[PDB]
Amino acid sequence: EVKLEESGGGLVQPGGSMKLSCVASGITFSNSWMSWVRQSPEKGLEWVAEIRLKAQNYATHYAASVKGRFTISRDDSKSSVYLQMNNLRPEDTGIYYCTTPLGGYFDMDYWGQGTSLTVSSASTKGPSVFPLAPSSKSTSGGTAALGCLVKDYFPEPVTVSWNSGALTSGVHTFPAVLQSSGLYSLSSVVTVPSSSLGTQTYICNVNHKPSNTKVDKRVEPK
Amino acid sequence: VWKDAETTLFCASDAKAYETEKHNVWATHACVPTDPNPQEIHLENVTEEFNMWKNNMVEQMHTDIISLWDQSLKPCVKLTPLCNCNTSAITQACPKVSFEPIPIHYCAPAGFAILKCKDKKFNGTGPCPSVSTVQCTHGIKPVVSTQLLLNGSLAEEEVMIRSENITNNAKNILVQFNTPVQINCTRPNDIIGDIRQAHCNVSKATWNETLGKVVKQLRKHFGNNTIIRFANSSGGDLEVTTHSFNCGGEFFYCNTSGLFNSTWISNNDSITLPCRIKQIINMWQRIGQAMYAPPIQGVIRCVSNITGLILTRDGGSTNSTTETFRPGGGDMRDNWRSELYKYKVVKIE
Amino acid sequence: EVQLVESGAEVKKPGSSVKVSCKASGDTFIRYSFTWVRQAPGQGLEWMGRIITILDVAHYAPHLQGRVTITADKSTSTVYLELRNLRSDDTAVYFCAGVYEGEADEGEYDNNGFLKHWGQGTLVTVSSASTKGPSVFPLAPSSTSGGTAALGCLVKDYFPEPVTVSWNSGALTSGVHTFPAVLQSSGLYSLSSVVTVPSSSLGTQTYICNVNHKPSNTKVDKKVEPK
Amino acid sequence: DIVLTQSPASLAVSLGQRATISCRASESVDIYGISFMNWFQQRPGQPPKLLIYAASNRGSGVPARFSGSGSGTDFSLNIHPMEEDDTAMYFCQQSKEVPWTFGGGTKLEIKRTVAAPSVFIFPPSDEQLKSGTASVVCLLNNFYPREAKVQWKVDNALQSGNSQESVTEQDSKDSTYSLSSTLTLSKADYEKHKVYACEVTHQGLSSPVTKSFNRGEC
Amino acid sequence: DIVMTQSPATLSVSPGERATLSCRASESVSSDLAWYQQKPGQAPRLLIYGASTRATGVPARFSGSGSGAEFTLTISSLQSEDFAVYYCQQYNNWPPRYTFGQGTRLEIKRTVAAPSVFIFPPSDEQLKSGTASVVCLLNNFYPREAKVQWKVDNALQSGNSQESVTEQDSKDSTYSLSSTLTLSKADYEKHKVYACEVTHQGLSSPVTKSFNRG
Ligand SMILES: *[C@@H]1O[C@H](CO)[C@@H](O[C@@H]2O[C@H](CO)[C@@H](O[C@@H]3O[C@H](CO[C@H]4O[C@H](CO)[C@@H](O)[C@H](O)[C@@H]4O)[C@@H](O)[C@H](O[C@H]4O[C@H](CO)[C@@H](O)[C@H](O)[C@@H]4O)[C@@H]3O)[C@H](O)[C@H]2NC(C)=O)[C@H](O)[C@H]1NC(C)=O
Ligand SMILES: *[C@@H]1O[C@H](CO)[C@@H](O[C@@H]2O[C@H](CO)[C@@H](O[C@@H]3O[C@H](CO)[C@@H](O)[C@H](O)[C@@H]3O)[C@H](O)[C@H]2NC(C)=O)[C@H](O)[C@H]1NC(C)=O
Ligand SMILES: *[C@@H]1O[C@H](CO)[C@@H](O[C@@H]2O[C@H](CO)[C@@H](O)[C@H](O)[C@H]2NC(C)=O)[C@H](O)[C@H]1NC(C)=O
Ligand SMILES: *[C@@H]1O[C@H](CO)[C@@H](O[C@@H]2O[C@H](CO)[C@@H](O)[C@H](O)[C@H]2NC(C)=O)[C@H](O)[C@H]1NC(C)=O
Ligand SMILES: *[C@@H]1O[C@H](CO)[C@@H](O[C@@H]2O[C@H](CO)[C@@H](O)[C@H](O)[C@H]2NC(C)=O)[C@H](O)[C@H]1NC(C)=O
Ligand SMILES: *[C@@H]1O[C@H](CO)[C@@H](O)[C@H](O)[C@H]1NC(C)=O
Ligand SMILES: *[C@@H]1O[C@H](CO)[C@@H](O)[C@H](O)[C@H]1NC(C)=O
Ligand SMILES: *[C@@H]1O[C@H](CO)[C@@H](O)[C@H](O)[C@H]1NC(C)=O
Ligand SMILES: *[C@@H]1O[C@H](CO)[C@@H](O)[C@H](O)[C@H]1NC(C)=O
Ligand SMILES: *[C@@H]1O[C@H](CO)[C@@H](O)[C@H](O)[C@H]1NC(C)=O
Ligand SMILES: *[C@@H]1O[C@H](CO)[C@@H](O)[C@H](O)[C@H]1NC(C)=O
Ligand SMILES: *[C@@H]1O[C@H](CO)[C@@H](O)[C@H](O)[C@H]1NC(C)=O
Repeated sequence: EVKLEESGGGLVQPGGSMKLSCVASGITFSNSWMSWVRQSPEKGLEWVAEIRLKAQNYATHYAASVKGRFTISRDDSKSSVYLQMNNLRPEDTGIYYCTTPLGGYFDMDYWGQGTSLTVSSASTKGPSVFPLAPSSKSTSGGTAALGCLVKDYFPEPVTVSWNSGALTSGVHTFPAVLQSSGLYSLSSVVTVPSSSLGTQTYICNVNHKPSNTKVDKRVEPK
Repeated sequence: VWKDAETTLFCASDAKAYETEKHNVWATHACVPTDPNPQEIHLENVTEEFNMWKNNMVEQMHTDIISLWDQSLKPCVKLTPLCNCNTSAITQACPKVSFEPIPIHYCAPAGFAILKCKDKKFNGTGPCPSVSTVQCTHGIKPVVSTQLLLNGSLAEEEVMIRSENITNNAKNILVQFNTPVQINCTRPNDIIGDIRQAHCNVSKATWNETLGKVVKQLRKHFGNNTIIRFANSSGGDLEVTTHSFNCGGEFFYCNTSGLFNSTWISNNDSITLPCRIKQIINMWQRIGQAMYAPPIQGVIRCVSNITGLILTRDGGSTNSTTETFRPGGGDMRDNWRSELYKYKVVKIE
Repeated sequence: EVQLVESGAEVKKPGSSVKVSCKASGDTFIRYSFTWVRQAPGQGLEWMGRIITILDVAHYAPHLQGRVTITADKSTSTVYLELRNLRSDDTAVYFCAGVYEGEADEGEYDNNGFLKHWGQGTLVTVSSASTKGPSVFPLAPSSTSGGTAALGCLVKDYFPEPVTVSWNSGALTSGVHTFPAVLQSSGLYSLSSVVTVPSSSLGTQTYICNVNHKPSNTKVDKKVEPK
Repeated sequence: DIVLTQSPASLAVSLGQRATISCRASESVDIYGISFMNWFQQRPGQPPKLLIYAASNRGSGVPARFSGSGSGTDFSLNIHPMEEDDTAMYFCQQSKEVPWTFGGGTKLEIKRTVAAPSVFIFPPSDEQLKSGTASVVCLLNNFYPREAKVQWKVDNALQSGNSQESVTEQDSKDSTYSLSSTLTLSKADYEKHKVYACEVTHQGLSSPVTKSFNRGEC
Repeated sequence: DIVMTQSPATLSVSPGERATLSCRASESVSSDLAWYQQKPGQAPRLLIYGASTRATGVPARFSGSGSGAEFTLTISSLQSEDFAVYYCQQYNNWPPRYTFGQGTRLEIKRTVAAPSVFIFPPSDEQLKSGTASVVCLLNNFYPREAKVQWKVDNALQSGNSQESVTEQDSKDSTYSLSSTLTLSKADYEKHKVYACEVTHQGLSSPVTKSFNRG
């Protein structure tokens, strides 16, 4: 099976530097053109850089918005492609994907899940996670709701899972909102059978890659 | 134990002393008979390094074939330049002689051996774990031809793509086929038609399949993209801009625009290539021009199989999206390297 | 086909050299080979040499190898013959000739040895003699028995050839015989022109011979009268 | 560069009907009779997924309701009949020459029948309370259309300025939305009042629904 | 050196009849053999090449045959314009050393015709110039073969005369001939009777024409 895996994102101040990495498995990497493409917080797609093969003298090309600031490279022996980013600017914020081939002739391509990059100068902070406890005054026939409040973190994004990924049906994890404090907050909720509330354990798993922190919070009736 | 070194090799051949054909006479008065008991001793636990593009056997065979063509073919007029620029002119009788290349083995003298790599996927340069030692290479027909390679050896399993440096668009590339493609060149006899007009017929189905295999191996080597059009040679003499070879002493120059139209972005007539018989030729020995005699009477027939070819890359794939190759040739050292790629001379220590 | 036009007549002293030219028009110059052939007066054709125009390679007859040069100017479509160390026996008419060889520019070359197209010829006279006009003397009719009388003009001691003779400014041609010139031991030429006319016409009809020798720009009219 | 003008930016189609997304290129993307244009689907939080390659070729495993057409400078992606799990971002990408360029994107959504929200209210946790702030959460689950009025009242006082709303993406399976409204108060302000109430007005409700609690009442 | 020999030297054929000219080579020349026609005062004209291939513009009545070292030119019916000199040419060797035959003169065969003989004494102007030319004219005779002798006072002269002969006449197929005797004025005035004697097939006996000086 073919997989691309990006890593290396995080928070950097304008003018600072970061290096992204992408490792390929299950593919003959030396015979693949590799590109980096980023997606704005606005959710539009912008191609960033491409690197070709040894026979094309590893020719590299960069979008004008990044020319002279970013450098793409590859290590065929380690099936990896890299993006060194210098003199970063606010407009470099986004989710960065590695992909192949993405050009001309086609029938199948491959993309990683992406790595997130944020610009700015604001200091980091992991979220506070509070339970949204199922309520005697807040259910319906069967079906009750519970959740986790993920408050006061910076920057985006956080991911939330339930029961280490075993609980996916009925889960809604809302987009974050920026508070007047400059920190983000969101809730993740799930509906479950209310007859299960005394039987089934529910734990939300909140990951915040920018702070390299993980919090698990068990959500019980109050 | 051995060392990488070169020496003055000699040649063996099954040439007939009674044959008036010039290759036979040359291999008789310049080479010994073939090895009556040839042997190939495999080497256990021996990984040897080979490099076809830096082999002295290629230059030795090139000089031997230059001597053969100088002692054999008798043109009517010879012209050798030097560039004030002025040349010379040599004049002599030009009779029609029989011409047909014969297999020629190259043997090493005492204290030297010939290491041969047995890797079916040996791409030309690098290591080889399946090595054997011999004294004489197998019979190689010195078919002097441009663009196409005739009467050569075939690849074992997959189509082989070799080049001194595929990264450099200046260095040529050679493609050795795994399956041969038949080609029947004919100059018919009564007064109808031009005296120099001839045609080579080739089945388009087998050529189509082999060209698909060749572009697929190109992809496997690098790219997988759009092998565009496949055009003809861009400028140059008539020897490089068209398939130039020799049949029965007549110099055939054939138009190869019919087999060069590969609009492949991803993926019962026959192909008839026209040919002209040129007497005023530019010799491949860089020694100027030579004018020969008119062709003989009757039909002129040559049925061979293409076993490989030579191309040149136009480095446009770096900044664009397509990949351009053009027919090459000229330097017959590449023609000798297409058969002397797996052999190398070693000094016994 | 090609039209070959040669340069004009030459007069040379022994030991000199001469260079004659031949313009080829009407076809692809480099697709033809060209040959020079000479013919001494009263003798036959003699092959001198041939240039392979496309290759710029000339071959020469063994007897003169060393003192003959054949060249071609591809930019003016002109062929040249040079003959050095001229001898009296080199006096001849020199013909330029050529033949189509095939698509020479495409390496086709028949190497034809025959000669399809021919120039008009160039007289080359090699002699120690200097140019001089002829003396013209009358050959007066006598008492030429019968009903026909003979008269003429002796055109003597001129050099070089040719001389032209007419009668009555071209009005009299019937019965005219203008003999080929002979070379005298002095190195000057001589010929006679005669005409037979009715004997009853002497005394009433005047007969004047017109002799023109272009090399020395001489023109003489000589009345030939009975007695 | 080859600029791609994708239209419309936002598209709503009824289930069972055709969704048509356009993409105009600033110059031809054809080479030798092949149009090197692609279409991708992207679901929230996921990478782009190739739907159409070379203008008209369905990707392996792409459902038959997806098709592509066009040539030269004018292309369209057609989904018919559109299904509910087709709500997503869609993009047009030219693969003719570098620099590789993308359309501005189309958000494909869907009109469905009215669905009333389920309403839940959550008091602040004791853990959060000790920190010094109180967040009260009102949840509207699985409703359609997106328009809804969520009004906070604290001892009958209509709140304004101290709440924030967030809305989910249209659900891929039931085509509904969910929405959270979060009221943020200081601990002291939260302790000043007794009754916290969320009133929800929505086309699917014949009478706006209030969920409420008395502070501290389990 | 390949030597080409043509035969006969002169061929006399009556108009409208067949003519056969032979060309021999000193060694084999295969089929590299050409035939040319040349009329007085004109350039040669290619007739045949490759031993048997007619050049463009050559009537079908011309045909070549032969190979090796022996070749034949046949003209099936001689027209007025076919009477000329014919040459064969070898171009077989390489390096090229091409050679020509010495020619065959093809003339018109007509009935015998005796010459009309006229004698001209020197003119007074030339005698004043210091030399004496005596001219004997043989007019409109056939065949070309003719003997002219000068006698000065019965003494047979040798080494002091020159002959010239015209081309065959295009109207009556006859020839004409001049013989010019040149001596100094002193020798001219040293003798009395000057006579030219003509021998020809058309004359039963030699014809003598003479004059007495003064
Ligand atoms: C790659 O290898 C192939 C071999 O498959 C070569 O192809 C052959 O080419 C040669 C010459 O180029 C051909 O030979 C010609 O063969 C004719 C066969 O004719 C008859 O004679 C045999 C004799 O036993 C009879 O059995 C048969 O029934 C026929 O009666 C010969 O006649 C030819 O001789 C002609 O040319 C010579 C040239 O000097 C003349 O002197 C002769 O008089 C005559 O005109 C000639 O020998 C052969 O037929 C081709 N096929 C095969 C299967 O061998 C390719 O040439 C080679 N590649 C290159 C680049 O050379
Ligand atoms: C080899 O074969 C090819 C094709 O089999 C030969 O090419 C042909 O080349 C001629 C060039 O004169 C082309 O002719 C054209 O003239 C028109 C005039 O209007 C012009 O508009 C065209 O663009 C073109 O130049 C002809 O189309 C082309 N193809 C064919 C089938 O005839 C080629 O000449 C041969 N020789 C070599 C050395 O390649
Ligand atoms: C195009 O690139 C692919 C890179 O994966 C080449 O791929 C593989 O092809 C070999 C052929 O023997 C298979 O054994 C592998 O399993 C393939 N790998 C994958 C990941 O698909 C391919 O050879 C290249 N050239 C083409 C397709 O012409
Ligand atoms: C054939 O295979 C060999 C593998 O040995 C290729 O050689 C390598 O050459 C490149 C030059 O760009 C080096 O970067 C690699 O390190 C070499 N490989 C090893 C294992 O040393 C060679 O390019 C291939 N192609 C040809 C035509 O020889
Ligand atoms: C073209 O291909 C033929 C294929 O038969 C070659 O003939 C040889 O054919 C015999 C058939 O019994 C095989 O055993 C040999 O292995 C073939 N030799 C080779 C080198 O392929 C023929 O030699 C080939 N070359 C030509 C005709 O020039
Ligand atoms: C050859 O190498 C193999 C391992 O690759 C080893 O097991 C074996 O003993 C070796 N044999 C000799 C003769 O060196
Ligand atoms: C091949 O050519 C490229 C470009 O000309 C050059 O950068 C590279 O070093 C070359 N490699 C070899 C092994 O010659
Ligand atoms: C001649 O060409 C045809 C056409 O491909 C081929 O089938 C045949 O084998 C060739 N040789 C002979 C001797 O016919
Ligand atoms: C090659 O094909 C042409 C076209 O049909 C045909 O005339 C010719 O005879 C063929 N020659 C051979 C050797 O097959
Ligand atoms: C070449 O072969 C491929 C695969 O069999 C086929 O699709 C194509 O139509 C062929 N083309 C020709 C010209 O034979
Ligand atoms: C290809 O052949 C054509 C003849 O049609 C010639 O004009 C051209 O120079 C050749 N080379 C190319 C197009 O690179
Ligand atoms: C590609 O662009 C580079 C500039 O980065 C230039 O140096 C090179 O010559 C170009 N190559 C081609 C084939 O256009």
